Amino acid sequence: ENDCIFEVKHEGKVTGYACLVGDKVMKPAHVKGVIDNADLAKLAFKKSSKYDLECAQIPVHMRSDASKYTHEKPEGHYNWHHGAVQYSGGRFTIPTGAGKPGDSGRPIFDNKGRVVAIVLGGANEGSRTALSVVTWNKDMVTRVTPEGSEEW
Amino acid sequence: VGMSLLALISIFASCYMLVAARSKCLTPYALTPGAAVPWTLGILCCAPRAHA
Amino acid sequence: AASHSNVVFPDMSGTALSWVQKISGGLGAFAIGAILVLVVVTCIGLRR
Repeated sequence: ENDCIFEVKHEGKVTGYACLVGDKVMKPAHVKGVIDNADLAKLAFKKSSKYDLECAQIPVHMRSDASKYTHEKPEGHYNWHHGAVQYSGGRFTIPTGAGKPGDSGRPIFDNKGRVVAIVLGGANEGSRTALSVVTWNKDMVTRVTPEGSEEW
Repeated sequence: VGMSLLALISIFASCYMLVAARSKCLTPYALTPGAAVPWTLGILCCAPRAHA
Repeated sequence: AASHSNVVFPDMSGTALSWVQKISGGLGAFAIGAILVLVVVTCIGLRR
């Protein structure tokens, strides 16, 4: 799963990442920059202000290096590039600090290995910072933002 | 003056009844842990903008 | 010399401004329909 998360570059430094899921390249819209892969950087991307997710269609060749997706979100324990995340009560929680502002694209996987979320931000609170994330319900993509979450 | 006063009392009473109805239908959904507020009532009555 | 006060603007229901009325009415009805459908969609989006 290293060759499925592509970083976005701004003046020489990774300012977030653009994930490759489900026959769609997608990225946190609010983070600025350019896709590191030049082949994927020259694609047109449709933004959406009210959803903060800028996506496009992956080129036909590289569909293989794209992760599998799910919409069914049982209560329980999910993966992350920074340790683990917990899904409970319609929220996602991480250990505080695990999330640094600037890694604001990376995905959240499930136990079976298929993307269930795309982090955008954190709402810092107590021992467990909530993750403001854009999920995909069965046919809609929906933003879950706890109050005061700060764009990573 | 009397007609206008009666019109004002009618308007205010009706509007108060309307806002009371708003309450009586939406407060059962603000005291639940899960702010569903189905978009039917969400549009029909101005929805509190529940904050997930 | 002319025996009428030179007032020329047709009054309503004369064929000219009636045509203007019908064009404006239909176009504005379609415009307010566009306004209404936007309001309905955006309210549904606000709640959805």
